[PDB]
Amino acid sequence: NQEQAIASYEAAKEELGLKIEQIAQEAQPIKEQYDSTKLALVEAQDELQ
Amino acid sequence: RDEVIKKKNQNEYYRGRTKKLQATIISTKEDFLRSQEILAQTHLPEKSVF
Amino acid sequence: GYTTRDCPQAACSQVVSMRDFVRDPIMELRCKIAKMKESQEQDKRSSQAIDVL
Amino acid sequence: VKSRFEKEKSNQAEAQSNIDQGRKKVDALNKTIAHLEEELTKEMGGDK
Repeated sequence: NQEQAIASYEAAKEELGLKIEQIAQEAQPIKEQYDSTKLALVEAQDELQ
Repeated sequence: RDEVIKKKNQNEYYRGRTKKLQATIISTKEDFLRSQEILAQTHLPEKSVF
Repeated sequence: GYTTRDCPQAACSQVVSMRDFVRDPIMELRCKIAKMKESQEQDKRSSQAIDVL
Repeated sequence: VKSRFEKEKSNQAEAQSNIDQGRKKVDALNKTIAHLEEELTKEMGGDK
């Protein structure tokens, strides 16, 4: 019974690994868009000053 | 500030895990009440079968 | 529903408009502090129930 | 999104530590069932 429990735990672990891989390959566009919109308007404030 | 808010989120997740542990100990108390029927060796093995 | 409506409470017969109201952060601060204290006391009660069981 | 990523990686590391603890448990149980098989061979169970 502990063997089937640890097997279900390994299944949950690989599911969570696939999930974190998905959210890592999905969050990179958000992060790059954020930093691009940040740097593009900081220079705007600089040229405004 | 990001660190402290993420650690507060982690503490909330730990509180949720504590609630899950509370549910599990409730289930184990139910199992204790179930074994209270036949737990203390109610079916004693035969003495002189050998 | 009415262009000039007084406050529901008494002791103030003057009418109060939208521009008369101001955002006082102390009130919401106190309400959220009370909510945090309630959540903390609930967590404490749950932990005590964990200990006694 | 970074809080989601952090909580996901933290519960992933928690699952990994649980898998390590489970490996410890299964090797301890392998040892104890080897001891029980020795006891059975001494008591003439599967042997007979």
